Amino acid sequence: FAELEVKTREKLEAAKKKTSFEIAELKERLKAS
Amino acid sequence: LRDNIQGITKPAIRRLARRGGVKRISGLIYEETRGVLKVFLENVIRDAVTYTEHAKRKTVTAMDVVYALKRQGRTLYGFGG
Amino acid sequence: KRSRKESYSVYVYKVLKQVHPDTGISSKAMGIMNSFVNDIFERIAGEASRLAHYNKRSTITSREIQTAVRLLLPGELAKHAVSEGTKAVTKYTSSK
Amino acid sequence: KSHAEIAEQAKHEAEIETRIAELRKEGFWSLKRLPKVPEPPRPKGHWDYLCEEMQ
Amino acid sequence: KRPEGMHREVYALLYSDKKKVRPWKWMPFTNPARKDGAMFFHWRRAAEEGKDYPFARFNKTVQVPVYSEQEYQLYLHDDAWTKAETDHLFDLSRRFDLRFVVIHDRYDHQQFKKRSVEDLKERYYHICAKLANVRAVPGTDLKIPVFDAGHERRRKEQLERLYNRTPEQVAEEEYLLQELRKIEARKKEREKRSQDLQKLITAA
Amino acid sequence: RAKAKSRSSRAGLQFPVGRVHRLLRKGNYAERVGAGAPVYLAAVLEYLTAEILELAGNAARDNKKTRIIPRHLQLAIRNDEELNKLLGRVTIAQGGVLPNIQAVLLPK
Amino acid sequence: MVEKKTSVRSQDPGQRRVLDRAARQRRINRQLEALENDNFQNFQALLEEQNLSVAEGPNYLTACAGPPSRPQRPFCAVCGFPSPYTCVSCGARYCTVRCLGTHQETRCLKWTV
Amino acid sequence: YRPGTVALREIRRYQKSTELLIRKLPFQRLVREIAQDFKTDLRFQSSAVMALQEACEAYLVGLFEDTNLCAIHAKRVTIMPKDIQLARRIRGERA
Repeated sequence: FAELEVKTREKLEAAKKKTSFEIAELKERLKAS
Repeated sequence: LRDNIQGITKPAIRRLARRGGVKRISGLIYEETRGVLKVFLENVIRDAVTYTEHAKRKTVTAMDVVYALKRQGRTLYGFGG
Repeated sequence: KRSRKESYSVYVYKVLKQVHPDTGISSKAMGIMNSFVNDIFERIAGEASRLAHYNKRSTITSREIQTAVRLLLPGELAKHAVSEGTKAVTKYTSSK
Repeated sequence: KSHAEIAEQAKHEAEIETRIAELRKEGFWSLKRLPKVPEPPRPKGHWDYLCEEMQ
Repeated sequence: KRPEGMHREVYALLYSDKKKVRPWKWMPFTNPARKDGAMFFHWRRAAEEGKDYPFARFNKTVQVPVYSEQEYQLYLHDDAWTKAETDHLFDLSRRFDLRFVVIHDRYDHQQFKKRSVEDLKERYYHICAKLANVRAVPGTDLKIPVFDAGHERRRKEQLERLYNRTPEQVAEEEYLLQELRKIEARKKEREKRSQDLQKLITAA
Repeated sequence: RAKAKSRSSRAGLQFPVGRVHRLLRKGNYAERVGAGAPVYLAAVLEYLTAEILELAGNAARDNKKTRIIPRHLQLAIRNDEELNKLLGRVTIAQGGVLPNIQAVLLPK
Repeated sequence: MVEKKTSVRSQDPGQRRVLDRAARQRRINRQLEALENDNFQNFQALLEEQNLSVAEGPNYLTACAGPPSRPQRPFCAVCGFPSPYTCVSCGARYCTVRCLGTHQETRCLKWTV
Repeated sequence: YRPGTVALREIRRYQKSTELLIRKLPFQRLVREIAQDFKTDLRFQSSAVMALQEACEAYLVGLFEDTNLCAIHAKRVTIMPKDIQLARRIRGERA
């Protein structure tokens, strides 16, 4: 279970962080303009 | 899906029995009720699906259930349109 | 591109509004009122059908309809139904 | 998403600009319909009876 | 033998299941609702010749106040309106039952300066208000919200720009219309979603 | 031509004789329908509709309600001796049952 | 043209199911309270302060005379004249065939709901 | 509360309402699990499942009305499994 959960999170947290940072950057740039 | 006959709880049966005049219920009667209800449901559902497979449909409409109930001598009013 | 479905709601409200001027009828109760009409129509027409076929007849008639109403409706229910229909057939053939 | 959305969203920002421009030009809707109508109606009126009877 | 003698269907159903002396007359009648005594003619029975007309009840005159010369001079006086300019408005009011979309069109623009509908309405209403004000004390409901002309001049206007819009504002506006959703979604689906993601990545 | 008169009107019915006879003409209930069958069938259909609507509305009034619910139908069709017979093998959706509590299951 | 009432066929009394006994009482009671009723064709407050006033001593409730020695007289209720007859269903009284006709058409069984 | 006083109250209360007595969500999975054995991937109209429930609650209430008469047969107040069985056998369901 620990290994399967880590294999899941290795995808999940990567996608989540990418999405989070990209969104934050988009929103802040668009509001600055 | 699995183990859905248990979705008919002891209070769920006791209320139905109260509406039927029953005052005191026994311990085993809940399982008897589950068996009887399961048989009746399976028959009605099978007959309804007989009208769907023949109709080449993928969704069981209300008319199918109404007709299945009619074949069982259980004419139901309220779902005729 | 419409999909219109027929029902008896318009004439069950004429009859209800006439036989209960102050009383309305809910949509869910009118569904029952519709299913009841279709059910009895099926029953009386089927019994008249069988009646005609038993006498080796290709036509379901109002005489067979009256005998099917005698078979279907219980004693009083029958009497009233038979009388109502019988009187409706002499008011219709007199060109009123 | 994608960083390319900067362009799409910028176009949407332009949609805001035009929105503002158009709202300065003429507006989107006929706001505040009949806020104040103090005139009392007639009892029913001769002319209205004529209209009804001709109806 | 079968009695029958009646209609086939009804017969089978039944057995198989065992001086005017009221002369109308062409008649004169006067309408009591008229003040001119005009005699008209009518097609009435003999038994009602002489009864009053039944269409005289459909005569409910619209009410309109009638200021007097002294009263007008004291309180109804208005620098922008003269008596000859003001009596005409009330005559048109009465002859057109106090409706102001048809009073306007028949306004005498030859002796009289051009007025919009709103100014005529406000003028007649201030006149009604001050007429009742001469009474006032006799419980004359001094709570009358007489027709707003300012806001309403506007409200007429800021419909007219939206009336004649060949495309764009009638057509292209669809775009901005959709934007109302977009502007109301993607900004919060932007700055708020960002702040939520900043907190989510802060805890992460 | 002549102002067309319907078949519910000439007879004096509310239920559609045209529609009734129509379900019969293309219903294969027979092979050549006559000219009285739909009239009789519609007359009796609507007669029973009235017969019940009566009891349903009366029970409804007993409940101090102005709208007939399916309850005003279960209670009625089970309250009348012959409607129950006619509709004995018929369940009315959302109607309920009648409070028939057995005498032997009561306080003593 | 047609007799123009078979369309509405209001009463159609093949299933008439008379109203009787306690129902009569209800009607009687209703009529009484209607004769005791008010402008519209506080009473709850009156009933409340009257139910405050309940006691065995000399008071509002205990000041009622009661039944009369002189027995009740019949009256027609359609024209108010002395009435030899009673309506078999609702028990209201009348004095002619004509009066029974009017009563059957307007007041018999129709206002018992 | 004296055993049978709160139960008779419920008899008088559930014989006067008309709402369904089985929970919806639990019963709809049973109707889909039973359908399972006839066709993989069958869809149900919402009203179709409601009609199934309206069928079954009425059937069970009738069966519990006919089962009570059998319980009162053996001088009992409790309905016993043989009561459901006797009612159903006299019904021809499992003769």
